[PDB]
Amino acid sequence: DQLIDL
Amino acid sequence: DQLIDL
Amino acid sequence: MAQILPIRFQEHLQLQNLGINPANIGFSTLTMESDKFICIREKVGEQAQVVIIDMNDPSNPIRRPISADSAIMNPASKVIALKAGKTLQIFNIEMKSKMKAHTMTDDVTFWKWISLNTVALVTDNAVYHWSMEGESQPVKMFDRHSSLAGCQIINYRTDAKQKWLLLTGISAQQNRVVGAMQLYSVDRKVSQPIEGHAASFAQFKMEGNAEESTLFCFAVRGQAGGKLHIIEVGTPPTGNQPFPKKAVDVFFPPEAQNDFPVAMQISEKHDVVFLITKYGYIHLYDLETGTCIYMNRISGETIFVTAPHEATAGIIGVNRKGQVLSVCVEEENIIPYITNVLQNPDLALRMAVRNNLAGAEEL
Repeated sequence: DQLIDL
Repeated sequence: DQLIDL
Repeated sequence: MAQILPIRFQEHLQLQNLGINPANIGFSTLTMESDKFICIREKVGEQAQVVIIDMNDPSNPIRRPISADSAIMNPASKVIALKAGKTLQIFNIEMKSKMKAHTMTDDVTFWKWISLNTVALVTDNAVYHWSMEGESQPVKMFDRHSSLAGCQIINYRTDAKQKWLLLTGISAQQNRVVGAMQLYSVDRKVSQPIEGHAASFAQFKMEGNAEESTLFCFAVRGQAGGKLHIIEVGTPPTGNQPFPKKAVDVFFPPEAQNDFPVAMQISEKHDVVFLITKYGYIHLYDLETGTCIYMNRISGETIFVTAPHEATAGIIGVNRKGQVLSVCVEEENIIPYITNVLQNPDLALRMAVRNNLAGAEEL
């Protein structure tokens, strides 16, 4: 993944 | 076969 | 005198007054894809029927025989999608005409209109989009991530450009309702599993940026408590500053240990997020900062379906009793509320100018 980094 | 009768 | 409220409630309808049986007011039998229609599946005699309530003419519902396991009205037109396991059919009601039909390989377990002209289909194994244009057939978007296996699918939504797709399911784990989301990037063809209960995309143009940012907003009650996240998806449009990611608390009172978020709608007129919880709380957050503007308990009743309320850029929902209720920003009150009750003149002034609202002439 790593679409977004929360 | 119709899923609704109009 | 009664405190000014930053939101306005409005009851539109009581479905029981149209002779809808409460047994059929629930997530599996009542759909509200937009604020224009409500469809209810009911069995009267041995004959299965759908009841179609036109929200512009709600006292004159139409009832028609069906043999479908699910019925969802187009968001804008009197066009209905019906299905029975693998069999999908689309009818134009006023034309009494079957527009389109398709038989899937696998049962469609959840579906929703994601635009004026596209239906999303969820199977046990994948997600498809089906355009109503021409002779289009369903196109597979992505395979389902193993973290949603065994979940009840509760939602599917996209950003405006249909480049970011979000599937949401729930299940019981360690005696709590755990949300599992799958975020998918069309451009990258990659998924990311995220723990979350309710979400929405939004377009937001930051001051100083030539282009809108695409934001992903989701709320979750995790093991460690409630959180709301607002984050830019994808590389900023060239020219733009990136939107700084926000993570804020989502409060649950001690007597609501089992509550969790169930619905989210974002007003792009006011740049606010509406969040509704399972057991009937409403929260309002600023989209830009995540600041919590307002929380209140509507009631004890579960609101199980919502849609954007177009007239007020608010949220409209149905609860198990069959009350159709909307919540929107109270345009004359919100700015003084923020200044006087929240004691947040900073936020008040920003929202006043950002969204062209009155009240920040004083603080």
